[PDB]
Amino acid sequence: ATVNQLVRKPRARKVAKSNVPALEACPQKRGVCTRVYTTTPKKPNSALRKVCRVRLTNGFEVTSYIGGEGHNLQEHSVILIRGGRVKDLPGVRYHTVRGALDCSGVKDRKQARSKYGVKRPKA
Amino acid sequence: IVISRHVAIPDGELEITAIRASTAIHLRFDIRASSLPEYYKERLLAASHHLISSDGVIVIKAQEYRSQELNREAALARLVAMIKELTTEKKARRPTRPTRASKERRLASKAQKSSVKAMRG
RNA sequence: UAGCUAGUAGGUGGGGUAACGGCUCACCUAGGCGACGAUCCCUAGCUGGUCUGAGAGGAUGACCAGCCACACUGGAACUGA
RNA sequence: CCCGCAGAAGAAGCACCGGCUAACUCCGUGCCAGCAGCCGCGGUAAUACGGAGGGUGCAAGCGUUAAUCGGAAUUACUGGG
RNA sequence: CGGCCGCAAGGUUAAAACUCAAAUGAAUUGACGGGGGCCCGCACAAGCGGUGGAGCAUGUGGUUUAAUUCGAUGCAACGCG
RNA sequence: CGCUUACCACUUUGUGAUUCAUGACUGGGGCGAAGUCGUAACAAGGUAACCGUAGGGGAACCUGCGGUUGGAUCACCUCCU
RNA sequence: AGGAGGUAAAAAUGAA
Repeated sequence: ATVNQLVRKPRARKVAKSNVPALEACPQKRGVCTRVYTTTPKKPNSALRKVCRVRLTNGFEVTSYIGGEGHNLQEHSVILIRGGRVKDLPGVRYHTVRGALDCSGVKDRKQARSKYGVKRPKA
Repeated sequence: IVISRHVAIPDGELEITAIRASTAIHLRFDIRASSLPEYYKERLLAASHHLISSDGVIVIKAQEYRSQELNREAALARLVAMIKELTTEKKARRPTRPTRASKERRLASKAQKSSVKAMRG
C-alpha cells in the first residue's frame, strides 16, 4: 500500500499489447504474398493445412493461413489480410480474406458464404 | 571411378567428348540411370535445374580453360556441386511422416476426451 | 538524462517599442536554476467537450464552437488601425 | 403537405444451432479435406467437418477484422498483496 | 544494450521482440518406491520328477500354392474353439 | 544615388554526439514436431536435492569448498545398573 | 526404564 510512496511514484498502467501487429489500427493490409506452402499443426491435432507467407505495403513479412476447401492462390497473387490466429498452427496470427480482390470464393458453398466470400446464387 | 559421396559413381558411366571450338573443349555427359540407389536416379532424372537435359545426359561444356587437366577437374566440380543441387529437393524433404508416434498422440486425444466430461447441470 | 546557463541572475545609465523588461548595448556585482525533476530525449496542437464507467477514474480532442500556429522550405521587412 | 386512379400489384435477406450461449435431425467424407473467440472436433452412427431440411436471433441490414472503456478489486485514491 | 565498479571471473541497475493458456501453492483419495513396520504364499529355502539334448503326435508363427478358411496371439493364446 | 560597417538565413568545410535502416558471418533464445545417444530430476530417483563459486566434460550434468532443509532413514541381533 | 557400539547388495529404456 504505502500511500506515501504513491505520491512519490504514482500507480502504473500495463502495456496494451496487441495480438495483431499488422499495423497500428489498420483493419486490413495489402500483401504481395510469396511462398505458398503447407504445414502440419501442433501435437494434439493433425492435418496438412494450406498456408502462405506475405509482405505488406509497410514492410512486414508475416505468415497467413488460407482457409477453405481449396484455393486459387498462385506465386504472387496480391491479397488482403485480417487478424485472428488459428491456435493449431504455431506461428500464424492472420487469416486471409476468402473473396477479396485476388482470392475467389470456395467452390460450392451454400451455408455461411459471407465468410469465405461466396456470391449468393440467384439461379 | 568418379568420386562422389555415397553412390560414388562407378566410372564407365561418363561420356566425355572432346571437340574443338584445341582438344581442350570437352562436352561432358552423364547418364541419369547409372545404378544410382532408387531415389537418386529419381532426383537426377527429373530436375528444376539448369544444364539438365530431358534425356538425362546432362549437358556441360568445358571451355574457358586451355589446360586439359583443369577442364577435366572443373567439370568434376560442376558435377558433385551439381549433384548437391539436385539432392537438395527443398533442402530436407522426403518428408517422412512417422507411423507409430501417430498412435501415441491419438491416445493423448482420448486422454483429453476422458477429462472433457466436466461441469454441467 | 545529473548537474544546467554565461546577456546567462540583478543593478545603474543610454537606447528601443503602443507599452514593462537584457528587449538591446557600456560598466559593475556573482550569482540564477535543480531531486516538490533543472537540463536532455521522445511523443503531442489545447480546452469546451466526445465514448465508456455505479462512482473515482480511463481513453480521446474528427464533425459544431473558442484559442494558438502555418500557408511549397527558411529568413527579413514594408504598407497599414 | 393533402387528395384522387390502381393491379396486392414493384420490394428479405445474413450469422449461428457441442457447451460458454437461445436453437436440431439426416446424408456424404473418415485424425484425410477442413472447423475454431475459449475448451476442443475428426481413426465408416461426427448434433462441432461439407451438403440437405428444420430451427433460434436480428432485420435493409447481418456477420468478420481493427480500436476504446467496462467485466478487470488482473495498478486496488474510492478498492490488492 | 548502456551507465557505474572491478586486475579478472563478473557484479549491480535493468528491457523488448517472440511464444503458450497455462505455470504455481496447500491439501485429499488412490497408485507406486532399488523406503520402513507387521503378516502370507511350493516365492525361495530343504527334497522328488520333468522341458529344453533324441524320435514322434498335435497347435501356432512363418513360408510355398488356386486354398493352404476365421478367431485367439504378456500372465489369463499355442492337445484352444 | 552610389560606397562602407555590424547582426543573419542558406551553403561549404572540419568535427564529434545520438538514433534509424543495412551487413558476409556468428551467438544465444523461442516454437515445432520426437528421429540419435544418453537417463539428470520426481520415491533414499538407485551418489539426497538445491543455492553461491571455481574447475572439468559430447549432453543432461560431475567433482572440490561453504551454506540451507524446500532430505530420507533410527527397524532388528550378542551386552550392563 | 535410560543408553553404548551396530547390521543395507551392480541393474537403462517404454519417447517430449
